[PDB]
Amino acid sequence: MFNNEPLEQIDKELHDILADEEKRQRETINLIASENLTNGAVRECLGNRVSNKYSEGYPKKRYYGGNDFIDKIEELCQKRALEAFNVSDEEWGVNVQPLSGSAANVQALYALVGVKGKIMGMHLCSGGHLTHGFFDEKKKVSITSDMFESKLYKCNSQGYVDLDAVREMALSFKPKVIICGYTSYPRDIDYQQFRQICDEVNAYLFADISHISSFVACNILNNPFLHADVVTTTTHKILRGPRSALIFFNKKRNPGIEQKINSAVFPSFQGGPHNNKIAAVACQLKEVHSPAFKEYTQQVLLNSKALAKALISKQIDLVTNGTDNHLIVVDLRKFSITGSKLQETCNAINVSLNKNTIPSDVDCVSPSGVRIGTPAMTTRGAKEKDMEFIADVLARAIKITVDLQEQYGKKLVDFKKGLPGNAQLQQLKQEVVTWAGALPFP
Amino acid sequence: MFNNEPLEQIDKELHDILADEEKRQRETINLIASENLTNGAVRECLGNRVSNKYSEGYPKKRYYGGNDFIDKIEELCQKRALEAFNVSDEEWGVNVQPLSGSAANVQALYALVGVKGKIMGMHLCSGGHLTHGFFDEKKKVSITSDMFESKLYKCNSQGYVDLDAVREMALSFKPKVIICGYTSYPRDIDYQQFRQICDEVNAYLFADISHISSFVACNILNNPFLHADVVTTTTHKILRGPRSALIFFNKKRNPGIEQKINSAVFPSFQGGPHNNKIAAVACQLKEVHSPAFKEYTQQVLLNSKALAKALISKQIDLVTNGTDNHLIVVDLRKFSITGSKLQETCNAINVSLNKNTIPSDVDCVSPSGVRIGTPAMTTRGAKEKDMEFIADVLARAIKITVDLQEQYGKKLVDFKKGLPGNAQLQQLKQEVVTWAGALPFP
Ligand SMILES: Cc1[nH]nc2c1[C@](c1cc(F)cc(N3CCC(CCC(=O)O)CC3)c1)(C(C)C)C(C#N)=C(N)O2
Ligand SMILES: Cc1[nH]nc2c1[C@](c1cc(F)cc(N3CCC(CCC(=O)O)CC3)c1)(C(C)C)C(C#N)=C(N)O2
Ligand SMILES: Cc1ncc(COP(=O)(O)O)c(CNCC(=O)O)c1O
Ligand SMILES: Cc1ncc(COP(=O)(O)O)c(CNCC(=O)O)c1O
Ligand SMILES: [Cl-]
Repeated sequence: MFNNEPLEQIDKELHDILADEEKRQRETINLIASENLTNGAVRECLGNRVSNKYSEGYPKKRYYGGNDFIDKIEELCQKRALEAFNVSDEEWGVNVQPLSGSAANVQALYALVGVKGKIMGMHLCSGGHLTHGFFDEKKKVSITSDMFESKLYKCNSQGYVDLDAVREMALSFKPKVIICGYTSYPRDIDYQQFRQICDEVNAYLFADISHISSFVACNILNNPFLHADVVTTTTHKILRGPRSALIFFNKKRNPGIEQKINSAVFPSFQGGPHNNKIAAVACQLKEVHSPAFKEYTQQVLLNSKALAKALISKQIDLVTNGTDNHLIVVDLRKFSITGSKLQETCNAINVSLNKNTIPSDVDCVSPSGVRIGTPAMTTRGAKEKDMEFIADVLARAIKITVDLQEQYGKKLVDFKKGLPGNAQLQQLKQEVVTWAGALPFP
Repeated sequence: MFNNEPLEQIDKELHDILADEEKRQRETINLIASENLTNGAVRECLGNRVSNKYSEGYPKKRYYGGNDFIDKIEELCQKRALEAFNVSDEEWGVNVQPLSGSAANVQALYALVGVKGKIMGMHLCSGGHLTHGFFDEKKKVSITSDMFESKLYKCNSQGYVDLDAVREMALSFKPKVIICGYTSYPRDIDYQQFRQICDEVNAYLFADISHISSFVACNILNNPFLHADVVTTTTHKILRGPRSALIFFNKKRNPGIEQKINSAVFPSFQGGPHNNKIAAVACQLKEVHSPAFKEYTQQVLLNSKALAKALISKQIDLVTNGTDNHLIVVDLRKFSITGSKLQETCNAINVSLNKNTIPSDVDCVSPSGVRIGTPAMTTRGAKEKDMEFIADVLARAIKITVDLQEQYGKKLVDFKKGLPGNAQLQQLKQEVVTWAGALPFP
């Protein structure tokens, strides 16, 4: 008693929008630092009937039976996850059930400190995530600032984490957890100095490595696993998995953390896991551990350095004047345009990026930069020499944005009226589409 | 720079477990009340490249651009959801971003009451969900009992909601929310009498209709939308959608609820939505509104009534002695076997069901029943006539479970040793497989 007609027939309306979406992804220079493109195998897992199964609890200790094949999948994912990040299953544990990055972090934090517990994280405006305690005078914006007592540390006026301030804060504030690893931080993290600070005050070290997961995995950047009690990571960004998350916990530094984290995920916060996700995460974690994927990750950094260099060559300023990873933050103050305006301009030429705060921005209202990253375009096959063209297109959008602002004014709603029909944008869009539409597409 | 070899090639190990899972689904009598089988269209959406896109925020008010086609999908889903549940988009709103039922409920509750807020729900042992405030003497098991102050109301000795007890509790406890709609409740709900008690104390009315959603949509059961301030539902049980959830909120009764709920979902709790889910939910919410799906739903009730009847004909006792919906709870006290033992026995014959508490069970340690339901098998094409066979197989499993307990004793570890090799189980397994394997399978 069901309709098994294909998507095209069953729902032509939805199917057109999805074919349109696919064409827009195919014809876009995607510079969203947090985005990537999943291969066919990962997407086959996500559409697999394994998502029909309710399997609350953990492998073996399920509430229901009929979960023998689901237990192998979930155990195969855990194993492949510990292998990928070069950790011993005797020393480290992993929970593979969190539905996404934000859930993973709220659950893990709750395990460690509970309700009313004290946490420290980087401010959102300085490159921290919402789930690192974000609030503002007017509201406890994140649940992590409300169900916990959070305090927030800032980067210095050059974009770097200020460890002297972290200590000043940790000593007086006395948190049970300090969060490092960030959403728009263009440099590597000194986890050892974090570990040193946490020991001093008795707090846990929480490393959220969602943006830099592949680099840690492939030993191209510092290893938080040497110093951290907990590591969380999304699986959908540079790692190139599905939309999901992983929580890692250091059993040796903290026996009985295994039970706190697993119970926090279920039954404290979640119900039934999403086994299609777990299958998909398994499939990608095998690719992660090949030598092929290390080649890819290295290309991400090569492309990002080259992109950094070419933008500097065209006199564009970058936060910290460079990058040690996949992402760059462009400081747009010298052109007197906001990041929102350039985001719209770039949207009109099929260039995907996001507006992003810089150290000088007091508020998160009207951010003065944009963030770009290379994982997506590196997946689509761009090499070092391709970065001069992206740098060229970005330079040309900044110039056009400046022209349009002069003509139409500095109000965002007035600015946008200039965008449609603009001859240079149409020319530039066309140039973007021709280069983008040609690149390999999974 | 990626590997596009198909799943079989890329990962043969995983592909075999998944093909084994599919074989086990096809050769199982699935009586899990909360499970169903998604069609090919829903599973095409789930594997769509739309999950590559980060689209934090809500349609139009997005944080990034490039979200034109994602905005159409998310607006199409919202529209189709309001249509399906016969609500006016002027009077009701819907959030389509919650990743699953439990997330949906924690976010909705938080919107309404905040941290430390007071809530009331059905106890887990009496058929409530974990996210309805479940705790026990030893621990606050759900975050809903910890981040909130919860109190729990029990059903009476016959398994009915005791409204006189809800008022006894609501008047002294003074909660800000009262939760109704349940996980293993075999009867319909008097929402009007709940709306009467909530008005009396000034609490909100929260209806979690995850298990009975299709009935509510098709006007086969009472309509909580006439009385409730908030309605939540999962999309993957009787509704037959993907794994996701919907939060509905009553603008008319509570202006300013819209912002509270949307802000609770993001950015309080979640990050980026999962657009493959949203697409899939859209795809199914179209099927839901057809007269065909109302036929399916009606059949679920016909099968459940017939199943109830046939088990009573074989002298098996049901909690409340019957059912008004898709599910039955079987009381196993007269056979002196636990639900856990019958769940193992049934797993051995490819019968999927779960252990479930009954009113007499003081604790959750030894549940004295099993819960069964018909949506899955009704999807696979079973009619009223076929329920005698299911009832026969379940009676035969109960008998075998009684035999095995006599021989090996009442310890579960001992009981299980009797299971492998048992001739009648192998015989009954084979009967189940032969009938199950034949049935239509999406
Ligand atoms: C959307 C989002 N999520 N997490 C982020 C962001 C980032 C961001 C950029 C931006 F321009 C604005 C914002 N917000 C501004 C304040 C918002 C508060 C909304 C509310 O009060 O409900 C929360 C999101 C957040 C980008 C990576 C997209 C950000 C920055 N800068 C940082 N650090 O992290
Ligand atoms: C697994 C689960 N989730 N939500 C449920 C259940 C049900 C359930 C059945 C059952 F036999 C046991 C349980 N639990 C017993 C207590 C458990 C506490 C675990 C902990 O201490 O962390 C949580 C799950 C929960 C079934 C529908 C499967 C249940 C019942 N009875 C009710 N009412 O709702
Ligand atoms: C450090 C960090 N942690 C957690 C998350 C949450 O992921 P979910 O969206 O899966 O909840 C993000 C995503 N940040 C968005 C971006 O950088 O574009 C992140 O950057
Ligand atoms: C009434 C109710 N609400 C919320 C949920 C949570 O759904 P997720 O598993 O998607 O978090 C359930 C799960 N029902 C479990 C069962 O009956 O088998 C439920 O029964
Ligand atoms: Cl999914």
